Amino acid sequence: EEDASQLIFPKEFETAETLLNSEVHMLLEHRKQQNESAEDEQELSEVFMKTLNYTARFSRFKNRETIASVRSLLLQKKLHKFELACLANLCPETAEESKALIPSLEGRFEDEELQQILDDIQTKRS
Amino acid sequence: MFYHISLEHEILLHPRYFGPNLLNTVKQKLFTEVEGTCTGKYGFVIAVTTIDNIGAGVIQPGRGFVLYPVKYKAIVFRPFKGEVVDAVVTQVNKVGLFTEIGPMSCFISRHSIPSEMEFDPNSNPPCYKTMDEDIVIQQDDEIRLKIVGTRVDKNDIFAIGSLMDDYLGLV
Amino acid sequence: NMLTKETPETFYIGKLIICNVTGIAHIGVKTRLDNGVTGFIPTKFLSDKVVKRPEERVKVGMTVHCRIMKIDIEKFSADLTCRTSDLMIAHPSFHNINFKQAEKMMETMDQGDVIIRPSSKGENHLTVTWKVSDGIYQHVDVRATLWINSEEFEDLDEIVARYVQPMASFARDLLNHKYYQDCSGGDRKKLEELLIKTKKEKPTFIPYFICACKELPGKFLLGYQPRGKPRIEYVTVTPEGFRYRGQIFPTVNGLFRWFKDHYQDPV
Amino acid sequence: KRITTPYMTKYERARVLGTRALQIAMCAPVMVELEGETDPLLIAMKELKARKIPIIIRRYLPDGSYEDWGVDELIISD
Amino acid sequence: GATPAYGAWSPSVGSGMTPGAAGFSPSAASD
Repeated sequence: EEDASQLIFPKEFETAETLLNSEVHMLLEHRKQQNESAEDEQELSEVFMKTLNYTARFSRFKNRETIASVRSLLLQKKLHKFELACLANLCPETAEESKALIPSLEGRFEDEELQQILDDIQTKRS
Repeated sequence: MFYHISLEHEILLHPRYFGPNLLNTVKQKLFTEVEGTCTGKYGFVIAVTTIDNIGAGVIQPGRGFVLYPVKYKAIVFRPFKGEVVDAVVTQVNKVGLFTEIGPMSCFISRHSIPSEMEFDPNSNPPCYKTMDEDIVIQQDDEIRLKIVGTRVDKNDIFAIGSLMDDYLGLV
Repeated sequence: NMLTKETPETFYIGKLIICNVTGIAHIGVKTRLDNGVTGFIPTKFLSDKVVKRPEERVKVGMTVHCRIMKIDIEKFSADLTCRTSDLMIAHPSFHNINFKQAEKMMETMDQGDVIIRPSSKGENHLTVTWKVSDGIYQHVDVRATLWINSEEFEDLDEIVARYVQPMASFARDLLNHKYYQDCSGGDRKKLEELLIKTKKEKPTFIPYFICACKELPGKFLLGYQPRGKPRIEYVTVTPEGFRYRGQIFPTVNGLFRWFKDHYQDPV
Repeated sequence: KRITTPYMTKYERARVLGTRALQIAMCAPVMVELEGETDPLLIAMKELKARKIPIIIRRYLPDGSYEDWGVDELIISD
Repeated sequence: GATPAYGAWSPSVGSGMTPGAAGFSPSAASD
C-alpha cells in the first residue's frame, strides 16, 4: 500500500522533514570536517564515504543561500513536502517531463504555472 | 529519500564510565550505536547531526548498569515505492543492470529495459546501445530509475528499479 | 625449491628472518627456519668461538628474531644476526614514572623549570608539576581540576605557557618579598609563635609576613596581629592572578595595594 | 515546592548505601579519599557520612507526581 | 591516589570581632 506516487506514507513518516541532495551533502561535509579534527576519534565508516561520493555527484548548487532561496520560493505553494525534494533534486527541463515522472502533478496545476517554476529552478542551478 | 526526524534510544552505561566525562561517554556510545544501522520501521540511518537532551539515568535495582533514554536528532534514508531518484550505474551485465542508490543497491533486468537497448558483449566494456548507436549507456553514468519495490534483508535495504517510463537516462 | 619450498630468492638481505636455534654442532647454533630451511647460525652471529655457545643472542630451542643477511636455504645456512643492532629558566623537559622516585629529581632544578609526567590515578591523564618553593610543589592533576579539551594532547607547548608560566611568575614574585620566611616549610605550630615574639619588640608597629604551606601547596599564609590574638587568612594563586576575599587581581601589586586598605576594619 | 519530609528515611538510606556499594564494587570512581580500606560497603558508608554520593532520590507521590531529592540536599538520620 | 586535588579546596575564612581604633600605617601607590 505504501506508494509515494499516490501520496501515502505511515503516520510517523508523514511528520518528517524533507532534505535535498545539496543539503545532505553539506551536512555530511560539515560532519566530516568536524570529525577529522579532534584527534583520538573513531574514523568514518564506509557508509559515510559511499554516501558522500553519492551525494557529491548530484550537487546542483554548492551555495547554501541557493538552497534557502529554492526552498523559500517553493514552500509558498500548496504542494506537499514530498513534492519539495524530488522536484528540486531532479530538475527537469520541461513541465511535460516533470508531469510524466511524478504522476501527482497530472492535473494538480497548470502547464505554464509549472514550466515557469522549472525554468526558475534551472536558472538557479550553478 | 533522506529525511531529518527525531528518534529516541536508550543505552546502558557500565559504572566504570562514571566520572567527569559521563555525558561525553554517553554521547560517544550513542554515536557508535545508531550510525549506519537499519530498521524496518524508520529505515536506513545515515548518521546523527545533534542530540536533544540526556534523560535522567534510572539506576536499575541490583545492577550497576544505568540506562539513559536519549533522544537524538539524526537523519534517515527510507526509500518508498513509486519514488524517482537519480543514481549511478555500477556494472552492466546481460542478466541485468546494477546501480547504487547511496547506501542501497538496486537492480534492473533486461525485461524492464525496452527492446531498443541491445547488448554489446563483443565490445570490451559491457554497454547497451540502439540500432543507430546514437544514445549510449554505460557505467559511471547518472541514470535515473523508479523504485517499484522495496526489501530489507535484515537491516540491509535492497530495492528494485525499472526502466519503462519515458525520460529515464542522460539528462 | 621442490622439497623445501623456500628458495634464497624469497629471503632478502636486511629483512629480519626468525632463526629457530634447536642445536649446535661445534660452536654455533644450527637450527631450522620458519620455511623449513636449515638455519645455521655461525659463531659470528653469537660472538662465541672458543667459549660457551651463544645462548643469550640465539634462543636455544625456541625461535630468536635476527636480521637476515644471508640467503642459504638450499645450502642449509642461516646468516641471522643475534645482536639486536644487526636487525636495525623555563626548561620544559619530558618523561616517557612513579611519584616517590620522581621527587629525587626535582630539588636540583631552579625555580621556573616545569616538567611534565604522566598521572597515577586513571587513564589518559597527565600531571604538571612546577617549581614553587624549596620543597613545595603543586601537582596539578589535569583530568587543581583544570578543565581542558582533547586537541591539546597533540601539542603540549602552550598549556604551561597559558596556565603555568604566569602562575609561576606570580608565585616567584612573592619569593622576593621583603618580609619573607620559610620556618621549616611553614608549619602552623612555628608560624604562630613568631607573631607573638615579634610584637613585643614593637607594640606600636604591626609588621606582616608571608609563607607557603607544605602539606597543601598553592595556599599562602598571610597573617597579622590586630591585637593580642593571632589570626590566619589563606590566599589562592590562580593562573590569571590571585584569589583574595573572592576578588581576582590582574597584577601582583594589586593584591598588596588592596590589602593595605582593608585590614583596619574591626572584622 | 517539595512537600516531602526533609529527612532521609531508613529505607532510602539502606538502598542508597547498597547501590553505591554495588557501583564501587564494579570499579567506579570514589567520591572521598580512602584511608586504607577495601570493603565497598564501608566506602559507601564513608561517602554517605561525607555527603558526596552522586545519587538523587525520586519520591513518588500517591497522585502521580514526584520530587527529586539529592543525597547532599536532605538531612541524614544515622 | 596519594596526590589528591589541591587547588579545588575551598579556602574557609575565619570570623571574629576586634573593636580597634584606626592607627595603622597608610597605603601605597600601585605605580
